[PDB]
Amino acid sequence: QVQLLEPGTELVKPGASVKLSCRASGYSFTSYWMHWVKQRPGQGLEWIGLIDPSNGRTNFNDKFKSRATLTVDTSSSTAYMQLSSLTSEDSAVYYCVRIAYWGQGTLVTVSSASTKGPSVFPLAPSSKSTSGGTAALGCLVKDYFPEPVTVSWNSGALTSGVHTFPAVLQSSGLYSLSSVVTVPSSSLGTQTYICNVNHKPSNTKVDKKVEPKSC
Amino acid sequence: EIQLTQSPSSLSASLGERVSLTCRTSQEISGYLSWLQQKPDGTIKRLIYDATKLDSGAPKRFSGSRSGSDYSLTISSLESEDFADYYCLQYASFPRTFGGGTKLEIKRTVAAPSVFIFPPSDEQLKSGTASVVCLLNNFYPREAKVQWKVDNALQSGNSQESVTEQDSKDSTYSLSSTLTLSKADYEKHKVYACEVTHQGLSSPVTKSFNRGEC
Repeated sequence: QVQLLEPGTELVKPGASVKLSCRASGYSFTSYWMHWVKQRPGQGLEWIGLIDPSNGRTNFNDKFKSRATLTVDTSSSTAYMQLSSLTSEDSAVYYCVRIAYWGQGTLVTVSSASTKGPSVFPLAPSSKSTSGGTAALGCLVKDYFPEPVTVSWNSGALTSGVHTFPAVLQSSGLYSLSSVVTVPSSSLGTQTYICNVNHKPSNTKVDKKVEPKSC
Repeated sequence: EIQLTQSPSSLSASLGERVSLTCRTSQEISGYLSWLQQKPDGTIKRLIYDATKLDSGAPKRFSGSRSGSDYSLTISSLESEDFADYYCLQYASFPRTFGGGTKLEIKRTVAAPSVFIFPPSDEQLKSGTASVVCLLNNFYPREAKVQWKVDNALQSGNSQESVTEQDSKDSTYSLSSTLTLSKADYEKHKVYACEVTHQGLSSPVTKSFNRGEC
């Protein structure tokens, strides 16, 4: 019955502002306080404040009081959280919350970075790979923004032994990710391995054959 | 602000195991504490509220209880759906505050990582940068130390690591460490090594490759 609907994701530049919406349904909007909670990637939960939809009275956490505005549109059962003067520390999943129910959250990513397709580089089985009958090979998907990028191998024909790592934000503000697969070292001469990289946000599609090199 | 000290921050356990998480309050909160579960997929669900009342949507293997300033969440017998993050939340005072959380992971026997190292592709070198990848594969537990040495000189602040979630089938982790250097620096050096320490390794494992070779 209780539904708390939030937007998917948002990319904002430093110093800019973001106005998150939280649409509620399933109960009496004004009868409940709406909380906003922040969660930085792999971080804990932090309460930002609440607003009483009935009167508009808000109560804040001092850290956000000076930059956050909590408003409500009772006509549309929507609470809004505008956070101003964003910096990278504001990149996080922001949830709206009412007693017992949590929204799915909106991932806000603050970056001065521009859209860019990944450079895909082969992580080749050389000799320093092969763990006996097991070689590791993969693709380094570098310098793309924003996330995400999907990587598959041999057009989905290869699923076993695949590890696509969570992306990391380089100091350049661009992401980088690696996808690796462990395969029988003896299959390197009878089987071709191709990582299929698709960065839909910049529609860059790339097929890189990862070929063994042994000087 | 009312502090909530949640312990332990991390916990490894097996199916069928009994586990209790606890949150200690700095000041009296009179049972105004809830326990939240955040599934791997990010969704958050309240399990217990008012410290001891089981939320209708929550399984009976969960229960809350309080001893003075200690509030605990106990899972009678852990099931697969219980391996997640847990947070206690207090609503006695403002600002609302949360405990630091408890990440519950699957316990399995130690497994040394398979380590692989990858030289930069000549393809990448054409762009002025060099990434060297050290791959730690299918290991357990999660804790692993990876250090980069370039011509035996410990590298610092120029590498980044990434770890996958615990594997659904074998409960292992895989870790990737990437060392980034300018093409210039990369060419000013010969031996690139990645030294790994992990509980399943009785000794540090080093994988390396020479630039002035294969």
